[PDB]
Amino acid sequence: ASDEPIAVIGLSCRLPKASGPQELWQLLDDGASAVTRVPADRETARWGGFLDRVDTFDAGFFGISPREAAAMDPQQRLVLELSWEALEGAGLVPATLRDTGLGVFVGAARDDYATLYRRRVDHHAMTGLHRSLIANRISYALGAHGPSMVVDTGQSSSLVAVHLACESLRRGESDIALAGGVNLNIAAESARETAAFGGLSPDGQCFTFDARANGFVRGEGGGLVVLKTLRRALADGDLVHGVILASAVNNDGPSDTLTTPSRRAQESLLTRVYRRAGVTPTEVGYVELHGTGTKVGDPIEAAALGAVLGTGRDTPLPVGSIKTNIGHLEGAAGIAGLIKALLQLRRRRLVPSLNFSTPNPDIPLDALNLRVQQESAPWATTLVAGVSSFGMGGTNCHVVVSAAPALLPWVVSARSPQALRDQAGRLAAWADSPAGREASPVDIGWSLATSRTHFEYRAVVSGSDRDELVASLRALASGGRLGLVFSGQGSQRAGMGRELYVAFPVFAEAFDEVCGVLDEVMGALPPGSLREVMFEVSSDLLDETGFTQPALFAFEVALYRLLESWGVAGEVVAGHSVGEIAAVHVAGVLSLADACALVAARGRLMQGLPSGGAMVAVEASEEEVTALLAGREGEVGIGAVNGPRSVVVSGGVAVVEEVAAHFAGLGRRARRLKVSHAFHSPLMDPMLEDFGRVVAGLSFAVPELTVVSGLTGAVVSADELCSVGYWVRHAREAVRFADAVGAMAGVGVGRFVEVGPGGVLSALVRECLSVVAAVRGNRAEPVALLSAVGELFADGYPVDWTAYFAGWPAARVELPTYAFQRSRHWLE
Amino acid sequence: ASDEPIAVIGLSCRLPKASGPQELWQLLDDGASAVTRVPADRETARWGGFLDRVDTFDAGFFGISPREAAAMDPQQRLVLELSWEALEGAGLVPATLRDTGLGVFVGAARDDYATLYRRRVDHHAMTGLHRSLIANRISYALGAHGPSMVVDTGQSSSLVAVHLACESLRRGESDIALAGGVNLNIAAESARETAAFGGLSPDGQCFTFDARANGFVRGEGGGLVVLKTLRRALADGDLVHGVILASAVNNDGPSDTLTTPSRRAQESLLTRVYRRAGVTPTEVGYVELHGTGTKVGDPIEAAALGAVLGTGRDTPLPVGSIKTNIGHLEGAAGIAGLIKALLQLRRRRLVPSLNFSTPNPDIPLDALNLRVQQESAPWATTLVAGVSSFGMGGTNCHVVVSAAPALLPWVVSARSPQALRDQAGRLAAWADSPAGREASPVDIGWSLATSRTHFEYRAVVSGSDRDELVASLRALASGGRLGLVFSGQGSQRAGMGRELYVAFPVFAEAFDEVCGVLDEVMGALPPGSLREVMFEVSSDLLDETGFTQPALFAFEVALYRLLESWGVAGEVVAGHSVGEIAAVHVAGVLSLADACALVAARGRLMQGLPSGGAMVAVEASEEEVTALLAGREGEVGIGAVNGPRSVVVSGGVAVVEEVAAHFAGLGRRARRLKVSHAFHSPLMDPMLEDFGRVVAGLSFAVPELTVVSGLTGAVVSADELCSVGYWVRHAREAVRFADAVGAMAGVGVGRFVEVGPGGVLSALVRECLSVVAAVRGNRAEPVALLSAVGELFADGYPVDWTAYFAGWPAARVELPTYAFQRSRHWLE
Repeated sequence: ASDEPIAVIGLSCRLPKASGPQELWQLLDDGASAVTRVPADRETARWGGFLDRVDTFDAGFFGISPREAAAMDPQQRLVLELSWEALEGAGLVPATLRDTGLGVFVGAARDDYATLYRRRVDHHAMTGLHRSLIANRISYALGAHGPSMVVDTGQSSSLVAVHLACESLRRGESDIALAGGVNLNIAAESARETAAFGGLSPDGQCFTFDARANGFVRGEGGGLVVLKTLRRALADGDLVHGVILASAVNNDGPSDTLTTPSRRAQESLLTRVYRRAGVTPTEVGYVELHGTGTKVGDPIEAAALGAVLGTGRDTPLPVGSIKTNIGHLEGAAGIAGLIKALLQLRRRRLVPSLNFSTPNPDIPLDALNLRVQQESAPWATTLVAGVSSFGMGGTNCHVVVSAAPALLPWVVSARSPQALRDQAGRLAAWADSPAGREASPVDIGWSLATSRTHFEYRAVVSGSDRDELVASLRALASGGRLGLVFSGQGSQRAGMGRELYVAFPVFAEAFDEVCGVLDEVMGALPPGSLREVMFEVSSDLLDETGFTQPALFAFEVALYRLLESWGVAGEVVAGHSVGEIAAVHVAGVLSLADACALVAARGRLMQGLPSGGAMVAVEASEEEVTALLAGREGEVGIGAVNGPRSVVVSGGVAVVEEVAAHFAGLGRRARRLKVSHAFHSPLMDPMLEDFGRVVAGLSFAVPELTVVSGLTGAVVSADELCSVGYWVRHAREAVRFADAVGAMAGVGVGRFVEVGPGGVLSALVRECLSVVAAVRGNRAEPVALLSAVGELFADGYPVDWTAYFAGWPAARVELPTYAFQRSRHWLE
Repeated sequence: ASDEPIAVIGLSCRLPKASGPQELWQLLDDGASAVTRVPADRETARWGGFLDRVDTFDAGFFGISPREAAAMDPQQRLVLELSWEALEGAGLVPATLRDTGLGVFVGAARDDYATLYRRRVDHHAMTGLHRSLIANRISYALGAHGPSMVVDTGQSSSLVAVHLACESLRRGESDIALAGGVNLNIAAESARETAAFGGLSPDGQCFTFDARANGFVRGEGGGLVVLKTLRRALADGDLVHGVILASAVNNDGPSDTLTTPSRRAQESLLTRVYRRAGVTPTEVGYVELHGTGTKVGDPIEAAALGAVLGTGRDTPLPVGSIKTNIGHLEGAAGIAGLIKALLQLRRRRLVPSLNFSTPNPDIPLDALNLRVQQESAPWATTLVAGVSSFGMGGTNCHVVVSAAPALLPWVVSARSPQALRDQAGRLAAWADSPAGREASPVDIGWSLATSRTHFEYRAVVSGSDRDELVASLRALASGGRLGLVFSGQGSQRAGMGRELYVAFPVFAEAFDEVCGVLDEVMGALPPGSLREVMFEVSSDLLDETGFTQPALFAFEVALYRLLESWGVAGEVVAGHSVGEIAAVHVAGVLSLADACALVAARGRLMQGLPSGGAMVAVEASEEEVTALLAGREGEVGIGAVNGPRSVVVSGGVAVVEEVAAHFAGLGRRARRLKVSHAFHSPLMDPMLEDFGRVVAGLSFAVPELTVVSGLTGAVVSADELCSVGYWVRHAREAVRFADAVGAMAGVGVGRFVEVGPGGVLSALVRECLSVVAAVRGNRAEPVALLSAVGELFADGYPVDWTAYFAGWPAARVELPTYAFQRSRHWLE
């Protein structure tokens, strides 16, 4: 190939009875005609290919007032919609193209709306009726800096637009390009001008190469193609719908009449563009004709293909013309013909050219070695197609296109609750649709995660198969700094992490590393596999603190590593009791070794204390509980200040029963806690000095995150945090959690996540004040976690869904485009 | 320079009070404003730059009916006129561009005429009101095959058109390009649309960079530039008006408003285009601004030039804006700005930007290092200029242009007598105009000869200086096969060829070669310099036949060589008597040597016969003169049958006097001839056998032309012509000239030229039947010859005027363009 071959990496279209590429394929393949009588709500030649309507547009989506929309050429409105759908089809998040060198090249040859406006003024009319802004408005909305132009070569406009885009890319003038065109038939005045010229079929059909050939039927619509160099496309890993090998445009020069096509100039166009691509008559599998069904122009076009691609070829060359389905879109005829060729190439199947029974007797199909495609066959030999588009004033263009070289979240977003619903519904319908079933739920989720703008109204549906996800969608259609609070003793439960281990590799890997180290530590000095204890439902070994502490630590670090791989990075950490060890380790204060030595030792040295220890949860202020226990310091103290009217009293089972009795006796909530010992009381004084010696043998570094102390109730700095005195005091004195929450809020935490099992700490954070428990109870752990990271994402946290799918080998696949909230905008 | 630098090899423009490049220079240099109130014959913002009119066009010139012209956008009409004037300005004969790859690229952003037509239908409206044909109609009229497109980028359209043309040329897509644009303000409806947007100055002036800046005043017009690669231009030897080093177009991307310009995107456009050209802030001598005189847009444009070309520069950068003279041409603003820059570059002088007194207080001219040109200075240091053009919808374009690296005939032609007059007058006025006086009469003639279509109504004016030629013009404003007949004895006159020898080198050179050989031949066997005898007025030596024959031969061959160098190539030749020797020699039958031996011998061998010989011209039929002389064969015969009632009787002076007496006695014309002897009579029998021996020693080849015999009266073939018998018989028997003329006509001669002095033979050709005597009498030989080759050219002979000027070192120079016969064409 002479010059950089160019990649079609996406496309959009509104055409008669074909609102998008999928519908277009349906129509062509079914051999269906979208030509109808003029709809009654249009004005009046009594036949045409019309859009279901041209009056509706989501002005708000594109930051346009209802008055500006009303003054705006529906062509300008449609090409905005097509621009957005072209980029989404290609998988490019349009915000990533802001301030880049994206080119916009549009064929537009008709200003009907300007005709209506002027046959009957505010500041809006200038921009709304000026043709230049069919391209310029796309460029302004995407903030693109590439060249932005409208080209008028009559009925060849939209393919010349593609050419200028290919050349722009080849020269490095633009790095990506939107190219195509638009033609909306909305004024009678333009219908009468083409009628009086004599060119319209009285039957309202393009009898392309058929002998009934007597003129064209009008059509309306628009198309765009997303263009990158083939090089840049492959490199960036883009879906390649086909590749433009060569484009050319010439003019008839000295035609018989100004408006007669010249066989000579067509041959010259064809000889050049194919030679430039290096494609012999035999390598071309199909040609998408101009084929308007005119008496003069059909034979001349047949002739020209017969001279250049007829001679030098065994089999006849299949030809056809989308004008037989949707009519002559004029300015946007060429991009119509190209988008068909592209669908044929991706599907690897041909489709009928309608209105063909008896060949034109001025077109020897046998001699010229052309047969008209009349059947929806498959396409034999890669595959290569030519597209022709000719303007009445002589300027001809041809393009040569080749074929290309456990629990899942689906994320959906929109600019509006009503859009989010419509968005959710459109994905559900498509997921169940055949075309949606040629894509895996894995590929779909990854594509939703990486290839779609995250608009300000967002939902995550979860599910294990297509049916569960679709059902979740149908149901849907009906910040600050991120703070982590690490769960302590009480938050533990039999099974802890089994469901997460089977589900997420990243949890499993880290849970192995943490258990491997702990099995060695506890194997040496036991209170030998921590994993078996944790994952077994038939075991109460966890309620014993020499297992409880290491278990909470193992679950919490594995969980934190899973959250971290999802881009849920804590900026501030705190922990209730043993919670603090996980918090401190993931803040990088202790190596895994030292962390495991520390938590195991703590667990064991406390385990080997006698019974006679108890704790009770009490609905009472710190001030009340100080008054009640003052003088009993040696037997009992405050174990935790968890809320402003929530403290845990800890010590002698005797004196703890008494305190439970008192507060119950005052008609207050008093819940006896299931613990082996009186944690954070004088009963811990025996193991302290032994604990001090273990922490003395550990290396404490400065943390990578802000740590808030459960001892201090405040941001704790490294000099204090990296001392032996701190950790012994931590083991002994009251967990000032409620104060820790205030200190976190004080420092700018706006979102709180409980890292650990259940929601004990999440409740206490609610009491003190966006709070989410990473793994709430009475549901599968994967469910309750995805649910939790789902709220974070909806609340506005930038969860990295891309990195949820590094596990699977997920591939980008095409999706439904944005569900525009269209409303009527028009003159009066 | 990065890519092929591009040569501006010509240009045209209609602008307010500037009907062409010369008038435009007048206006800018005089610091004059063409802004006026809306002319009364237009409709209604009450201010603008308007053309004297938009309603007049030479439809016939371009093969368009008055009804098609009436349906045609004046924009389509004006760009046709500009296309033709652009090519003529460049010196290209438009017929030479037929079937070539000439590109047409036009900025057009307004369809006013389509607005008028539709606010009030035949087949003509479609093509007449469709914008595409602003370009396509140029392509159809010139029969060009290059890409042909209209581009709409709003107020940057016409400069983007230039860009796309430069890129087209660089890629080899086109080999020459017409680029520019057009904007005609003819509907009130478009005036109201821009008015309501708020952008128009209430004073009707662009106060460009001045503090009165309050909006733009509208303008109308069009411009084109002729573009070749610099390589191809120099090679083909084309007038180079300037060279585009680099062009660029980008878009604002995310501007404040859709219609706010971005300083950023302007800087990026400027940094790129100059870097691509390699031109530092200091090498740019002048910048032609967009400079619309808007409050928002002036500072932003100033700013952008100050960042890229301000910093890195000693002297302030001169800026200006043609919008201060003619208003904002919008679509055609850019080609207006470029054509100014080009004139500044060729003239090597700057011109004022009008409407500047007090700098805008948002434009620090000192800081940005920009001064506004307010004076018509000269341009110091080659010279390099930038042009900016910005569209309201963001698409900006900039172009970097550098300065370039005795008797005469003036030929004039037109499609009409009335055009030929108008054409002749326009060249006269221009010849006397200062601009015409910077070109020599030599350069002018050569340019008229080589750089202008030869239309079907043609005149040649002759003269020795500018005054004589201009006078000839003012006076003007108030075929078949070509046959040559070579003069014989009688046609000779004292001075023969002196006037032609001094005038035309090609005559002189050949007359030397022929005289050199003859001086040797006659020097040996004299009857010694033939030139002295011929050129002397005080000599009757020529009336003696040993000089008469060689003299006629010398003059005739020199003359034939002069005619031949002018592309006046005989296809058929005949000669009266000695005439035949010249005819036969130039037909290549005899070498110069053998021809000179033959004619000298003939002259001498006849000279040495006695007196007693006479000839008389007689008004009588051959039949009458046969009856009168029958029986007197030995004393007298017919010397010539010259017409049907014109014979020459030859023999004894006695019997010749008798015959003169008889016919005079019958009241008939009888003119006694001045000859030494009775040529073509029995008195020649003595020298015959001696003549036969001379011709026997000569080499006769087959002729390169058809020869018709004065002996035979018929086409003579080589076997007869290349025999000794023929030439002796030729010396003896009657010159059957009248029959020779019939045989020439019979074989398809439609134009007859007497090669020799006077018009004796031309009269006899008139008698027998387009007849012209190459050198008629009683006038300077150069005059009577140029006069003669003038008629041939006017009658339709393809005289090679180019080859009249090989003598001088003539250079192509710019000329007035075609004097269009404009008439009113409009709707009702």
